[PDB]
Amino acid sequence: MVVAHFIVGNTYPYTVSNWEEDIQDAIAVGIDGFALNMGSDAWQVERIEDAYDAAASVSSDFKLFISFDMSIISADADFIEGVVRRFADKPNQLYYDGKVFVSTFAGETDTFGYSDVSTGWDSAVKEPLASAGYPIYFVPSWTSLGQGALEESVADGFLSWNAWPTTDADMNDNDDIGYQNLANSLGKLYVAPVSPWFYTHLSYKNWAYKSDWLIIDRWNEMLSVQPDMIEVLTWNDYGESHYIGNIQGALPAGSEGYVDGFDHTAWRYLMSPYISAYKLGLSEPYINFESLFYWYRPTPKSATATADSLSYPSGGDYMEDEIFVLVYLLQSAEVTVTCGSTTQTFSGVPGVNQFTIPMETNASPSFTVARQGGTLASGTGPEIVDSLSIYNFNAYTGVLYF
Repeated sequence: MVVAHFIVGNTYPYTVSNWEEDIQDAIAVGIDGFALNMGSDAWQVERIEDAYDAAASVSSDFKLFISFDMSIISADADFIEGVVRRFADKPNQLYYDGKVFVSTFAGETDTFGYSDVSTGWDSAVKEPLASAGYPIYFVPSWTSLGQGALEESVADGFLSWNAWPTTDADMNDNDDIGYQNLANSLGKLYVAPVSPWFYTHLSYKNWAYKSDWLIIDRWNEMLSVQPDMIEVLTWNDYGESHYIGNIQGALPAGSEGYVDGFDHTAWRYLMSPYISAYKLGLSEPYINFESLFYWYRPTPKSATATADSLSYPSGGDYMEDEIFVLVYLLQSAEVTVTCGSTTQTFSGVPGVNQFTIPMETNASPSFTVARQGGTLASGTGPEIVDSLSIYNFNAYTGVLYF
């Protein structure tokens, strides 16, 4: 199964029709469900009610479950138990092994007054739910514990949050292999995270992670690791720039400058052959359609923001001043990428193709695919500029189907 992490905190304006659009968009690329990551605001429970009704209207197969964001919610066992029971009987609730699937972000230091985290989660949350007839399959994201997370007796599985390179290096999957190995020997579930990007630029968090080809490197790792389950980070965390859904709902204060106009449609559509291959157990993506995808940052990484109340983001120098072009082909084709005076024509071959050209500012990149001299696809991305009012290491993306 492949689900996407969903920020319920961004849904204050949502109606059911907003939920239906997200769920349709997720299904269209092969995503099976949403982890509904919720905070403490009472209106979030009402929006989650709408999420389950929307799921029922769209597809009986689409799965939903609660992720308690314990970085926001206090260790309130009554609240947690009550939310699990409120949605456990909905038709689209995800079950595993006959038990209610329940996840978290964090919570590894919450003991609910008990001597340790497993005694606390078990005595305050797990056993009360079991006694009421709702035993849960508890899959917290407790990455600060490392391999200790899977060793916690209260955990039935473990969702890692280690989705990004934290240095100048490419991503690697050593941790995923270790976690899946330990899940295998302990009889537990490992959920691996998959994220296309990272940029956050707010008064309380401000950094980038080396992204660039990350979405392809990570999906290649997933096809090799073959984790039990995958959670995509994220459908809609606008504040950290790894959203792959359509921008709707509410943007976190301070993020609008680097989110508005930065459509990430390409990042969800490009995942479909990798999701298919993951489900089929294949070592390479299952390519049965053709498409060009592109993405790039809006400025050179060295640009000095002209009116930013925040400082330059740590990690901004890690990325490359390049335009990224991904082409899925069933037959050979000629791919031309132009940005101002910078141009290159590439020989695309069947399968996955990865091309780059250097950024050039004050120009709008153009992309063409041709075959037997005839144009199959042509499009233009947003203009790259020398600087913006704020530091912006989010990416524009685009799709050209053909």
